[PDB]
Amino acid sequence: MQSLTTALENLLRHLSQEIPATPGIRVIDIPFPLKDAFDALSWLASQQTYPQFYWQQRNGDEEAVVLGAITRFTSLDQAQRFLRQHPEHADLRIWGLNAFDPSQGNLLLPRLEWRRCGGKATLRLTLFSESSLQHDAIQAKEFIATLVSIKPLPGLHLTTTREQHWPDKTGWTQLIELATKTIAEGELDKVVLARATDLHFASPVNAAAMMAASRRLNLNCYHFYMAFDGENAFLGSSPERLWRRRDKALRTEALAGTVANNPDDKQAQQLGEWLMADDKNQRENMLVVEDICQRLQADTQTLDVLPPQVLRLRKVQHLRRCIWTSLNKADDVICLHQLQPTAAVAGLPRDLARQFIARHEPFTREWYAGSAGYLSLQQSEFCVSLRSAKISGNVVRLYAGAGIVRGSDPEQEWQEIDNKAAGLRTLLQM
Ligand SMILES: [Mg+2]
Repeated sequence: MQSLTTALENLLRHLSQEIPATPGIRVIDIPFPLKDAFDALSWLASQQTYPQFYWQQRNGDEEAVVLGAITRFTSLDQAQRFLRQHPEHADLRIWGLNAFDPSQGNLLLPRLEWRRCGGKATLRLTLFSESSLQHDAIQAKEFIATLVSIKPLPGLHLTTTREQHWPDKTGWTQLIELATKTIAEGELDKVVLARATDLHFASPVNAAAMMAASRRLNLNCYHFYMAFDGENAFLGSSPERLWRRRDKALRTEALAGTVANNPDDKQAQQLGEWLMADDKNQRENMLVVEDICQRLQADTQTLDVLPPQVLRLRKVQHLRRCIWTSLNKADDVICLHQLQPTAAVAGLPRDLARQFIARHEPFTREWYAGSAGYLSLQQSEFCVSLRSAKISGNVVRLYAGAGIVRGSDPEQEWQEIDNKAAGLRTLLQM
C-alpha cells in the first residue's frame, strides 16, 4: 500500500498533464499483492476521509473496501441510470445501501476500491468528471495524499450509559397480540415486527472495531459497514441474500423460520430437525416462497425453488430455500423493486403488512431490513440488512425482528428477537 500509493502518484502526475479537458471516466486497476496478509478493515479504519463502505460476501471469498465518493446516489435506480451511460465499463461497481423503503438508497461511485476474490486483490482508482478528466486527476492526487498508513484497530472498551427497547417487553406483547388478532381477520397473512434497542455508552463507538469483532465471531454471514461520516454508521452481519445477478441468472432465497443455535453440533442438528418439522415455522417460510415467486412471475423465466435447508449461525438457525431463475432483462431495479421488502422482512399481502408496520412500529427502521452490497452492469449482489446496527456518536441502535404468523406466541417471539439481537449485542457488552 506504501508502494501502491507511490505507484498511484507516479501514474497521476503523468495523467494530470496528458488527459484531456473533456468529461468522462478512467478506471485504473493495479494488482494488490496478498503475498503478505492485509487486513482491509483495519486499514479502512485508519483513514480520515468519508464515506467508507466495507463489504464481505457470506462465503468469505469476496471482500471489498471503498473509500471516498466520486458521486453519491440517492437510489439504486439513479445509480443504474449512471452505469448505463457507461456500457464500456461493464464491471464498474457502485456500492452501498438501500433503506427499508427500496426507493431510498445511499450508494457511491468509489474513488478508491480494494476488492479481493480468493487469495488475489486489485486496487481500483477511478477518475470521473462532468467537465474535465484532467481536472479530476488533480483531485485524485489530493485524495491519495489523504491516505494514511495502517494503524492497529483497538478492540471495544465500552461503558454502558443507557438502555431502552422500542417497544419493551410489555409493549411487545400487546403488539404481537394485536398482530395475531389482525391476522385472524383473514386478510393479513403475515407481518414482520421489529424492536430497536438504543444502547448509550460512556464514549463514542468505533463502528469499524464493532465490524471486526462481528467478522471474527459472526461466521457464515455477509458483513456490511457504511461510515456516512466520522460520527455516523450502519453495519451488520447478515445471513441473508436479497439477490445476486450474473447478467440474467438471478439467485434469491426464502429465508425465514428460526430456532436457537447450540454450540454443540448434535444439539444444533436436533434443534434444526425440530425447526424443519415445525408447522408454525414451516408456514413462516412458505409465505416468503409465495411472495417471492409471485413478485418474480412477470419479469423472469423458469423458477426453481429448492427444498428447505437449515442454516446455522452463532446464536440462531434458519430455514432457507434457495431460488434460481433467469431475468427477462439484465436489470437491477427490477430485482430490487420486485424483491424488496420480501415477506421475510415486511410481510404478506405486501400492502397490509407495510401499513401495519407504518402504524404500529414505535420507530423507523430506516436502513434496517433494507439491503447492502453492490451493482454493476455485469453483476450485482445485495444482502438483507438484518443483524444490523445504526451508530450515532455513543448510541448504538440494535435491530431485531420476528415474522408474525398464525400461532405466534409473543413470549417466544421476544426470545427470538433477543437471540437475533445477541449476535451484535454480545460484542458491546462482554
Ligand atoms: Mg421467526
